[PDB]
Amino acid sequence: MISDEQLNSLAITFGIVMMTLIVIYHAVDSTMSPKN
Repeated sequence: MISDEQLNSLAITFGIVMMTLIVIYHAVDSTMSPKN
């Protein structure tokens, strides 16, 4: 993250991959949340 760029197409790409590691980091670091 340097200048004006369209590279905010990472904050989707990366960010479904960060949303799976955060919600995973909540099962490891914090208390276990199961869905099913």
